[PDB]
Amino acid sequence: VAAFLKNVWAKEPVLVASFAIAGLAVILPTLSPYTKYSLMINRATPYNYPVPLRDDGNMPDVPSHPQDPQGPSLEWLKRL
Amino acid sequence: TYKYVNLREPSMDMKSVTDRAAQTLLWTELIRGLGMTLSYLFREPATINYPFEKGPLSP
Ligand SMILES: CCCCCCCCCCCCCCCCCC(=O)OC[C@H](COP(=O)(O)OCCN)OC(=O)CCCCCCCCCCCCCCCCC
Repeated sequence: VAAFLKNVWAKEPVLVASFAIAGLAVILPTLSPYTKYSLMINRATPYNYPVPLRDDGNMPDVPSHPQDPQGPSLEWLKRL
Repeated sequence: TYKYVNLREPSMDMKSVTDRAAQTLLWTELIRGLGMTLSYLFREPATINYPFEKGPLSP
């Protein structure tokens, strides 16, 4: 069938450059592990205002002073 | 006698047909001349500057 794929590329080498890019953009988002970083960054941007919850007993974490040890690590990006 | 023009056949082998598919789709021709043979403007113009200068004749 490869003789076909070289005998449409002697006549219409145009749309073939579209298909060649048509796929290869569909396939790859399920591959490279850089993705799913993309979903973590985009969730953490505080559009809104954080509202402090009520602490009686627990209070699992997150003390009054924010810079004290509180919660997750978002600074894996700052070094990135 | 004779001659025959525009009588030729494409070669039809994958060493060639890239060379004709590196042409349609990458524009490797059509920039050959008018990317170039046009410029090629760097030659001195040819003008007889008229009210003063004038051109040749014969007796
Ligand atoms: C994995 C990543 C992806 C990998 C992809 C690999 C590369 C794919 C990308 C290629 C796509 C490039 C652009 C698309 C192709 C060019 C457009 C095209 O297909 O032209 C086809 C045209 C059809 O001609 P034809 O089929 O031969 O029919 C006539 C027969 N008498 O045949 C022609 O030649 C038409 C030529 C153009 C027509 C107008 C030209 C007029 C002059 C303008 C040229 C100036 C443009 C230069 C660009 C300037 C940029 C600053």
